[PDB]
Amino acid sequence: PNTKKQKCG
Amino acid sequence: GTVNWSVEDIVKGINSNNLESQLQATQAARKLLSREKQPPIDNIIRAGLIPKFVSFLGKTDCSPIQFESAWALTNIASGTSEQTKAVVDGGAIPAFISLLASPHAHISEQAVWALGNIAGDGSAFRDLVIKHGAIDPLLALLAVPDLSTLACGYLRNLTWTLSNLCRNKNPAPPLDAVEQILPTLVRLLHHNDPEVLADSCWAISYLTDGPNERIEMVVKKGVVPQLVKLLGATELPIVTPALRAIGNIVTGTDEQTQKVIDAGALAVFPSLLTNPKTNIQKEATWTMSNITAGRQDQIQQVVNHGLVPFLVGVLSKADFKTQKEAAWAITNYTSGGTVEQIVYLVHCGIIEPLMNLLSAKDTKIIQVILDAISNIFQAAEKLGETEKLSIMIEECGGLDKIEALQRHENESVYKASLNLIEKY
Repeated sequence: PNTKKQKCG
Repeated sequence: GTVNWSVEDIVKGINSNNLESQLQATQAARKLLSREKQPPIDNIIRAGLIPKFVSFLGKTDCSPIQFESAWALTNIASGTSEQTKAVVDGGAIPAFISLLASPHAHISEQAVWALGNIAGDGSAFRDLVIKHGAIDPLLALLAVPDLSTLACGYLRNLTWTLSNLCRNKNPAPPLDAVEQILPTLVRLLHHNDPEVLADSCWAISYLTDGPNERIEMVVKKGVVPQLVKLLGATELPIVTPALRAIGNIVTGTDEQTQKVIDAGALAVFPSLLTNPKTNIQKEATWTMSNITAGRQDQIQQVVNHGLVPFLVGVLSKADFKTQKEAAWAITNYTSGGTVEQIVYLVHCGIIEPLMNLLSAKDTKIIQVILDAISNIFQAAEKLGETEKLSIMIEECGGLDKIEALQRHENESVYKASLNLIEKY
């Protein structure tokens, strides 16, 4: 599971 | 328009003292930072923009610049720990927490996302987010009669960010924070969205990864039956965390392990122990090993659910990592089991696949196997039947392997190997 997420849209 | 601006131009617009020129440049920064191919996070930080972006979070009369700056800061904070720290050091935690109450749901959601990135850096930033008071307002966004009235994406982000507030160790989250979050978390775990269910299970998995008192906080909220249901899901992103959580709970007390058994978890292990995903098989066998370390009446329930043939199967053919957990599960079974339980193992075919693994390299598995063989022989004696087992071990070519084990670096192997050849 991802610790961090970039918002791309 | 706001596409492909230079950092130079972003800086000119943000420094212009015209709020509308600052907005266009912040948008242009947001689009640069939105790029999947190496976003220029470090260039933006070096240009000195974080403190301006943080001040823009507070411009209640210009909600579009609140949104754009929240999005740019979310994506700076999505980077390395140094990049997240730049965001924290600019004052962004209290400013994002104030935005949780924004009447604009897209802005509230962006603040949820940023606080998730910040808390996901590690336990110190997680705890700093908690100390600034983030839990009360996050939980208030979820205090609705029916979760289904919220937008799907908003619910998923809120769940994901709550899961990061449950995550990490050294230290584990503060106890009062966990108690405050759990009731809402248990509601999300009964929701119908697969991404919400998966992230809820990951959160429970984090909370049960610790001492038996952490497990108990969770178990006492009644989640084990829902975990067992989820353990049977079709979607592997749900099974994987459901299984981690169940596996964590059975590292606890015999009574906590019994809650898992009572809820029906053993009936799912025929599928789990044959699952085509190697990681599921492996985690399922590991969980079995902490159940066969339980009481004899718990071992008996393993037997009753028909799981001993499934462990034989894994020993016979599986990934080598899975086979080793199977060896552990068997050694624990032989160590705690009754004589009747132990002989049943031989009737199910355990010997031949055990021996064929003695030809492995990892010295540990040999020690685990040899401990099981010894425990089995000791059960044979109690029945007066050691010769019959000795023959078995011979007709499958076990002795051959056992003898050569005396020729092993870890003299413990050499010690046990020889001792068995002796008495039998």
